[PDB]
Amino acid sequence: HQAISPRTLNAWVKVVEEKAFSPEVIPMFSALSEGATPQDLNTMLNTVGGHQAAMQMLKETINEEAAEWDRLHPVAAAPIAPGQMREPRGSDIAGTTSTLQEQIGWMTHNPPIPVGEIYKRWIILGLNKIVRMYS
Amino acid sequence: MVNPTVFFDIAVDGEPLGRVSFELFADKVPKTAENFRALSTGEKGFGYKGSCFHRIIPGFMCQGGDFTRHNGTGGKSIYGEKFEDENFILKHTGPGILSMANAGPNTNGSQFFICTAKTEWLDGKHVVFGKVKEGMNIVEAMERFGSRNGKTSKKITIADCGQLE
Repeated sequence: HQAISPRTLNAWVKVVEEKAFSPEVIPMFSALSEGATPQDLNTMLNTVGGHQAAMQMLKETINEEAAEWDRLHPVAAAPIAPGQMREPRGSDIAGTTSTLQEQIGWMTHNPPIPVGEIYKRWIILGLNKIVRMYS
Repeated sequence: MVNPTVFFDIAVDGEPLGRVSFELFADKVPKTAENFRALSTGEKGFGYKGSCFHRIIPGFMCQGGDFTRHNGTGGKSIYGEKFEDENFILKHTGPGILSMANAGPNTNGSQFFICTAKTEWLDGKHVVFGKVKEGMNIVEAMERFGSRNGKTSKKITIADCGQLE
């Protein structure tokens, strides 16, 4: 496991700073974020300075997708069996209440729960919201 | 006595296995104790008689109490609603401890588990409310029907249950 690189990141920072929120941002975000864990995705978003209102639209989509994920994935009875991972909640997938190894476990269980791919999907939905507002 | 005693007569695919009794610590967690008590006598018109131990994990625990859906997604408290974690004063100190299963903080319903090992990491997430008095060897027998994921190999049911004295 490798936590994102200053370069793929300085790239994203420059994509967002020039191309604004033109549709091009979305394919780029998908490339720059291949195999990312939720924590990597959040560090890429957190690096984006300013564009406060757009960032709040993104957050609103993330919060809404996380709540839907919860709605459609009831919390299994605890206590969790030893050598088992609890199932991820929405907040876990968005990386606010999960750890990186936990993220990694999920991505690596057999079968896997692809938390990175799921959160990335929520992120892209929010990016589409931004793009349709600003362009 | 302040602390009631409850029995479960356990059967395996209808055949009698034996009886397990519990002391309930009403003197420490009276609201959690009383739910389990009342569910064990059937006095509310519903409860544990005929329900099963749907999840049994060897060297961990035996879980039951879902008498509404029989698979871990159901159960209900006598309180008309899931109830809060009363306290976490009592700890999971070894085999025989009786504690509440839940689905997060302050979601106690009817589901419970009997520990078959020390499970200290559960302290502060499950409310401990009783201990096996007699029949620990029956709980030990029950675990032989379990599996790493908890699926049981035969139907382990509470064929009868009630309050002693």
